[PDB]
Amino acid sequence: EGGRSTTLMRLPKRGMQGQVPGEIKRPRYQGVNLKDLARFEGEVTPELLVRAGLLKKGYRLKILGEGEAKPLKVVAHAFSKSALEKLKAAGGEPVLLEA
Amino acid sequence: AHKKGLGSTRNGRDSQAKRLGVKRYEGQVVRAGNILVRQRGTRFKPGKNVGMGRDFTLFALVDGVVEFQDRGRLGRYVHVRPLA
Amino acid sequence: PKMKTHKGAKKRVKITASGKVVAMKTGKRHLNWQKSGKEIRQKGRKFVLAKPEAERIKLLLPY
Amino acid sequence: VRIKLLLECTECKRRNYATEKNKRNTPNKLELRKYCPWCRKHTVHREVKI
RNA sequence: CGGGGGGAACCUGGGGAACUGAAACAUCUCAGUACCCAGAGGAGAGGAAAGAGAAAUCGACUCCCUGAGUAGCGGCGAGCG
RNA sequence: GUGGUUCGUGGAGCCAUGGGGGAAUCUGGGCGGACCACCGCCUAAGGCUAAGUACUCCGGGUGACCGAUAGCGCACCAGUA
RNA sequence: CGUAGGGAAACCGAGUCCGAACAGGGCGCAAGCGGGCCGCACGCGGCCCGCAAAGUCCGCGGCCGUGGACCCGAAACCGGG
RNA sequence: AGCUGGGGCUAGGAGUGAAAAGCUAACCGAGCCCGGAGAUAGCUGGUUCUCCCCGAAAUGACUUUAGGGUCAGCCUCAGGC
RNA sequence: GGUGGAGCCUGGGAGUGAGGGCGCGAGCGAUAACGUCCGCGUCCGAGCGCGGGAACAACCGAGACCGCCAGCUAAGGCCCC
RNA sequence: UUGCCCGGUGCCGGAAGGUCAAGGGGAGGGGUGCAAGCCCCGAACCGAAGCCCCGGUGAACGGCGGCCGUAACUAUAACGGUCCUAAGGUAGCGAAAUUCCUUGUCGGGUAAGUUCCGACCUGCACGAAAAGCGUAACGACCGGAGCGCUGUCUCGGCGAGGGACCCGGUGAAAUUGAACUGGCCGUGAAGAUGCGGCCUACCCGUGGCAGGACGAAAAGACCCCGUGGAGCUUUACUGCAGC
RNA sequence: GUGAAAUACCACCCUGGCGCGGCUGGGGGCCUAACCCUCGGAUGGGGGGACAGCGCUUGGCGGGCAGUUUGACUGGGGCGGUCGCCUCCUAAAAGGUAACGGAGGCGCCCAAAGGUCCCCUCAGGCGGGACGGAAAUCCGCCGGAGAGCGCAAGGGUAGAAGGGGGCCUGACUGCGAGGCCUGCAAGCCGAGCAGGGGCGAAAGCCGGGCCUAGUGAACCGGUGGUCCCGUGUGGAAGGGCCA
Ligand SMILES: [Mg+2]
Ligand SMILES: [Mg+2]
Ligand SMILES: [Mg+2]
Ligand SMILES: [Mg+2]
Ligand SMILES: [Mg+2]
Ligand SMILES: [Mg+2]
Ligand SMILES: [Mg+2]
Ligand SMILES: [Mg+2]
Ligand SMILES: [Mg+2]
Ligand SMILES: [Mg+2]
Ligand SMILES: [Mg+2]
Ligand SMILES: [Mg+2]
Ligand SMILES: [Mg+2]
Ligand SMILES: [Mg+2]
Ligand SMILES: [Mg+2]
Ligand SMILES: [Mg+2]
Ligand SMILES: [Mg+2]
Ligand SMILES: [Mg+2]
Ligand SMILES: [Mg+2]
Ligand SMILES: [Mg+2]
Ligand SMILES: [Mg+2]
Ligand SMILES: [Mg+2]
Ligand SMILES: [Mg+2]
Ligand SMILES: [Mg+2]
Ligand SMILES: [Mg+2]
Ligand SMILES: [Mg+2]
Ligand SMILES: [Mg+2]
Ligand SMILES: [Mg+2]
Ligand SMILES: [Mg+2]
Ligand SMILES: [Mg+2]
Ligand SMILES: [Mg+2]
Ligand SMILES: [Mg+2]
Ligand SMILES: [Mg+2]
Ligand SMILES: [Mg+2]
Ligand SMILES: [Mg+2]
Ligand SMILES: [Mg+2]
Ligand SMILES: [Mg+2]
Ligand SMILES: [Mg+2]
Ligand SMILES: [Mg+2]
Ligand SMILES: [Mg+2]
Ligand SMILES: [Mg+2]
Ligand SMILES: [Mg+2]
Ligand SMILES: [Mg+2]
Ligand SMILES: [Mg+2]
Ligand SMILES: [Mg+2]
Ligand SMILES: [Mg+2]
Ligand SMILES: [Mg+2]
Ligand SMILES: [Mg+2]
Ligand SMILES: [Mg+2]
Ligand SMILES: [Mg+2]
Ligand SMILES: [Mg+2]
Ligand SMILES: [Mg+2]
Ligand SMILES: [Mg+2]
Ligand SMILES: [Mg+2]
Ligand SMILES: [Mg+2]
Ligand SMILES: [Mg+2]
Ligand SMILES: [Mg+2]
Ligand SMILES: [Mg+2]
Ligand SMILES: [Mg+2]
Ligand SMILES: [Mg+2]
Ligand SMILES: [Mg+2]
Ligand SMILES: [Mg+2]
Ligand SMILES: [Mg+2]
Ligand SMILES: [Mg+2]
Ligand SMILES: [Mg+2]
Ligand SMILES: [Mg+2]
Ligand SMILES: [Mg+2]
Ligand SMILES: [Mg+2]
Ligand SMILES: [Mg+2]
Ligand SMILES: [Mg+2]
Ligand SMILES: [Mg+2]
Ligand SMILES: [Mg+2]
Ligand SMILES: [Mg+2]
Ligand SMILES: [Mg+2]
Ligand SMILES: [Mg+2]
Ligand SMILES: [Mg+2]
Ligand SMILES: [Mg+2]
Ligand SMILES: [Mg+2]
Ligand SMILES: [Mg+2]
Ligand SMILES: [Mg+2]
Ligand SMILES: [Mg+2]
Ligand SMILES: [Mg+2]
Ligand SMILES: [Mg+2]
Ligand SMILES: [Mg+2]
Ligand SMILES: [Mg+2]
Ligand SMILES: [Mg+2]
Ligand SMILES: [Mg+2]
Ligand SMILES: [Mg+2]
Ligand SMILES: [Mg+2]
Ligand SMILES: [Mg+2]
Ligand SMILES: [Mg+2]
Ligand SMILES: [Mg+2]
Repeated sequence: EGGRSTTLMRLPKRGMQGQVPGEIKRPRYQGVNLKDLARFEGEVTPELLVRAGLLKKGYRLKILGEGEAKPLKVVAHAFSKSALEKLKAAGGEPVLLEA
Repeated sequence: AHKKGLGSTRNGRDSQAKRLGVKRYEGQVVRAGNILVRQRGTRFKPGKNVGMGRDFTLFALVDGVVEFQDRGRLGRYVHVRPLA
Repeated sequence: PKMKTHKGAKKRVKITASGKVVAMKTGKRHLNWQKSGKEIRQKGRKFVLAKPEAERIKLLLPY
Repeated sequence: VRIKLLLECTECKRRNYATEKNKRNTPNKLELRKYCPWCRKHTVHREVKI
């Protein structure tokens, strides 16, 4: 560029760039497909997932994604519809938590 | 130094080139939508399997081959016989 | 020192999974008064090329 | 355009819009017309200003 | 009884530019930088919550690493942070 | 009316304050980013306080630092002639 | 940093966004093995393998950004004397 | 309205000027020194050992652009087809 | 048909964005200019390396890896120089 | 002696009116509270200089162009008319430090005068205080003429002294790619000692001349370019002091 | 009778004015004691006086001063001209193609000049014709397009895009296979599906206009909706998204 208007002829879409106090302390959820979850057994839970090789401090746990659900209990903050289905083949659903 | 007053003009403005003309010649395979001809008036009438746009813009609507046809005082055409 | 994220970019482009750069079509901000629905309708994001290569270089750190 | 003036078309059954141009002087004043909505679709629309 | 001056940098306070950058330029930048002045000392400053801000939370201040080029600021420009 | 903070008037709070008006003493008063109601946090208008941190005129120890056009401006009677 | 992409967002999730729509369409995903060996189920498990699915870390090199940024050169601007 | 010695005062956007923008320590349309400072310089100049392979451009679009640039065209290297 | 320092795809590094002469097709000019502006081509540029043209970037010949006290040619020449 | 024009700008004066700040005032409306409330928005209207406006003012900034008609040839116009502006040069001067056409045209001076002096007035574009017109005296100011006298010149000559020249002594400089550095026609980036062809030409100095080495000196002061710089101006922009 | 309009009487009100009174503003006058100035030094005496001075805040004037801006092209530069878009030529029979080359247009417009259904066919030439130009409108032949199509030019066109009449609003919403053009982003053509409609018996046609000019990225804000976010919570303020 130099002189003429650069591809800045574009246009902020990103509706919402932020007020002045800043970002709003909101709870973030990180998905983790049961696919990976089927790497170990027992009773998988957050922390045990971060310490593993996924998630890590990224807040609330949300299992889902593809992969074949393994017959065992899985504790999460959320579960996807089709994930909850997959745990049909004998699994768990200790949702909610956070108390 | 001689630079006596220099006259002036005006009629020094033109229009943008529109790149009109036939975009696909007979024998060429074309998919539906391919805008064959792109004239201004009706230089080329729409033939079988052909569509005319706002600007007489001829466009094929059938996946097949192309081909023209002179009908004399009936005006030329350009139908896209289907790959049957 | 630590390169800086161009916020003017960070505000008009969402960088995709394959690496492509995406932004909203230009036109319908006020132009109008009477444009075909087709025109005013046909405005919902798009590609860019050789130029986004440049874009991506300004969005460094925020990957 | 000074005389034409561009106005919009409200759903009268509520809100909505479409917008076109008029021509106050030339055979005109107050625009009523059949337009298909989005918030239910199938009604009559009047002018307005914006 | 004390005070006065001197001291390379360092430190706090009181004042405080411009070239530059924005490929012109005035808001913006350079920068509370350079510099002037006063003061203090082996350091100076800061310091025990009329705090932080969302956590049934922490618990003086200073200093380092992260947080983060984030959140945000900006002729939403340069850039600042 | 301004300064400080990421905040350039912004929905502009918070901390300082030149001007004007001008309280109350915990049945008080400040804060949690306009404002209001809830729920909370904290006690302004008095002072002091080691350590961790900064610097290097000076002394020492090191160098994939220099080796007299280099290295400090000065290896020499140089801030001299 | 990497292992989820979408949305302006709430949010949903191998999907997601526009849409009334299982119409469409924009971003998205869908990764084994050339293959020696061998427990020696007439089964290839899976050890192994390139370095991937696929990334990271460190070294080296090219170019880019911020810095004086290849070296020498203004006319000038500003501060204190 | 003279000339002259000695002693004094006024200075940098300031002085002084029977006025030329004159004079202010041998170049004054803004003194000199040191500092910001390696100001900036889209301009000029210069850019240091050897061999081997390939090898351009001086066009287009836009440009407070026109001896400068961004994308494309043309060159080269790696990988793939 | 065509195995070529042909093509195509992805990526790293560019430089170049003052061109010039000749031929031909147009404009301008005054069918003047070693003029000017486009179009194709070609050379110079970067082949100021070699032969011819007396000399001479771009006209005719011809694309210089090195060596030879051998040979055939090109343009142009074959009276002396 | 210093005319005419106060429209516009400036300055002075001005209690009709137009517009205009903070502030005042709050019809009316809003956010939340269960409420008292606590926060805001906000129409009338009241709110200074200022500008506008009205009058004045020229030894305040300034302006004084033109166009028609008109007298016993012709010309001219004392006389009338006209206007976008406010009005259209009173005296005196005038081819002038001002005249483009221009060596204007007459006259003077000269054998001959683009200058000069005196006139005419078609003043491209004088004019009253950035003054008009004069003026004795004064001036290292600029013009034109005479007398005198001359080496200024016709048109040169000789003489002198100080250098220049030579010897002993002493001993620089700018400049300098290297040089074995000639003429003519050509040719070449258009002006070659260096290419071509030809011509001329033994080697090295010394006193002289200045045509060439696009001679030396100064990175052209003219010209253009740079989104370079400064000084200066204003009814350019934006601020500031001051009032 | 006059007039536009009628008067006794009765009211509801309007215009403007004068009084007395609340609300709010101006400007004088007198005082001394703050401040200021003065008296042979004064806890005092004179004079000015809540003005002036000085603090904060409003608006004004403001080259006295400060920082800057004053475009490019261009047969040098300046002066003049030009700068985006459309048509034709130059352009060498694809596309593209320059010059301060040649010649003209645009910065709109239309609710019917749009959609659909049904009818209709021109200009001129020659006759014959009341006012009738050499074209008003008629009648008769002859006439494939020279007429018409809002406006430049070109292309196109009556087997209608032209001329008339009826219902209508598709000048739709959600999309969009596949392409033209192209450095970038822009421009352009668009079948087809869905929702809900228009006209036609139906086949069908309708996502403005015979076509190519009638235009403007971003940023900053306004107005409707959205309910997406909303700083401990709820709501607000303020944003976002769609228009
Ligand atoms: Mg169509
Ligand atoms: Mg839409
Ligand atoms: Mg990060
Ligand atoms: Mg002491
Ligand atoms: Mg300090
Ligand atoms: Mg300080
Ligand atoms: Mg300080
Ligand atoms: Mg600055
Ligand atoms: Mg700048
Ligand atoms: Mg700062
Ligand atoms: Mg110590
Ligand atoms: Mg201490
Ligand atoms: Mg210590
Ligand atoms: Mg305490
Ligand atoms: Mg501030
Ligand atoms: Mg503030
Ligand atoms: Mg205060
Ligand atoms: Mg106060
Ligand atoms: Mg407080
Ligand atoms: Mg407070
Ligand atoms: Mg508070
Ligand atoms: Mg708080
Ligand atoms: Mg809060
Ligand atoms: Mg607290
Ligand atoms: Mg305390
Ligand atoms: Mg205390
Ligand atoms: Mg302390
Ligand atoms: Mg202390
Ligand atoms: Mg230390
Ligand atoms: Mg030394
Ligand atoms: Mg030595
Ligand atoms: Mg030393
Ligand atoms: Mg030295
Ligand atoms: Mg999809
Ligand atoms: Mg340098
Ligand atoms: Mg000074
Ligand atoms: Mg004296
Ligand atoms: Mg100065
Ligand atoms: Mg100074
Ligand atoms: Mg003075
Ligand atoms: Mg004097
Ligand atoms: Mg002076
Ligand atoms: Mg001097
Ligand atoms: Mg200066
Ligand atoms: Mg600096
Ligand atoms: Mg320098
Ligand atoms: Mg430099
Ligand atoms: Mg540059
Ligand atoms: Mg080669
Ligand atoms: Mg390039
Ligand atoms: Mg290869
Ligand atoms: Mg090649
Ligand atoms: Mg490449
Ligand atoms: Mg060029
Ligand atoms: Mg050229
Ligand atoms: Mg050129
Ligand atoms: Mg060429
Ligand atoms: Mg050329
Ligand atoms: Mg050529
Ligand atoms: Mg020619
Ligand atoms: Mg030429
Ligand atoms: Mg020629
Ligand atoms: Mg050219
Ligand atoms: Mg070549
Ligand atoms: Mg050659
Ligand atoms: Mg040569
Ligand atoms: Mg040759
Ligand atoms: Mg030869
Ligand atoms: Mg070869
Ligand atoms: Mg032979
Ligand atoms: Mg032969
Ligand atoms: Mg209320
Ligand atoms: Mg004199
Ligand atoms: Mg002699
Ligand atoms: Mg001698
Ligand atoms: Mg010659
Ligand atoms: Mg010779
Ligand atoms: Mg030789
Ligand atoms: Mg000699
Ligand atoms: Mg001589
Ligand atoms: Mg000479
Ligand atoms: Mg007294
Ligand atoms: Mg008294
Ligand atoms: Mg008194
Ligand atoms: Mg007062
Ligand atoms: Mg100035
Ligand atoms: Mg500056
Ligand atoms: Mg063509
Ligand atoms: Mg051709
Ligand atoms: Mg109709
Ligand atoms: Mg495109
Ligand atoms: Mg809240």
